[PDB]
Amino acid sequence: HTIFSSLEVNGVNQGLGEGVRVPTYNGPIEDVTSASIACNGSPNTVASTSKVITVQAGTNVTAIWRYMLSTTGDSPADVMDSSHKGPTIAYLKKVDNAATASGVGNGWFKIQQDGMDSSGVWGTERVINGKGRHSIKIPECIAPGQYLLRAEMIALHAASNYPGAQFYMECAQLNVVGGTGAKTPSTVSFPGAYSGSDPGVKISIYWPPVTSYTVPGPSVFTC
Ligand SMILES: *[C@@H]1O[C@H](CO)[C@@H](O[C@@H]2O[C@H](CO)[C@@H](O)[C@H](O)[C@H]2NC(C)=O)[C@H](O)[C@H]1NC(C)=O
Ligand SMILES: [Cu+2]
Repeated sequence: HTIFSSLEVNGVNQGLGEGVRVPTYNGPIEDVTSASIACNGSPNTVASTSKVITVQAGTNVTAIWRYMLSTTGDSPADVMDSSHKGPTIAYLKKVDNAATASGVGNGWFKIQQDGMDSSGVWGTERVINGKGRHSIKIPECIAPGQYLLRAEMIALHAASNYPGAQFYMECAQLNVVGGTGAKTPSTVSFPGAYSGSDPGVKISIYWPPVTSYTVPGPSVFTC
């Protein structure tokens, strides 16, 4: 249980729920076929926000994950339970109006992922033990304009069968300036990109112990 509840841009936190569509509750989505897998949703309640955050293409933004909306610390238990091992992932989607677009449907492309490294340490553990900071590079080569940023953590501790995997995601509202437009990504849909049979979704992480992990979704877009 965790919530991406604020974004840091050019080293400044943009505010709780400011430009990030936050749910009231910190529980996961489990149904990968639900429209809620795009930017969270039912049976949670997601707030709207009128703020659209300007970012420079080619810089990093940092998603800040916290246990609850009202959490004030940054220790491990203030981010997410240590049982919740899995990847961190981030996607962008070009939209005409980031304050109103729903996120559901086609247009997503993956820009960041951190699965399990050669030492057996998961992406979520780096966020839990790194003060909740999930750093994401906005590619320099995309078209300028309005985008949704979908940041995600997947917890796989209870994922031996499907349903089981726990998807935690929120969408931030961006205005990307300075992109060169040199490269057009191939895109996927949410729902659609993840399936309940994917090897990174239906997985027993302890028994037998996994040595490699395949992050779900498409390959990372690079310039
Ligand atoms: C910007 O975000 C990217 C991810 O989108 C970060 O790149 C990773 O950095 C770690 C080191 O901390 C490496 O182990 C990974 O190989 C990097 N991934 C990629 C795709 O390069 C990058 O560190 C971030 N930059 C800043 C300044 O925070
Ligand atoms: Cu949880």
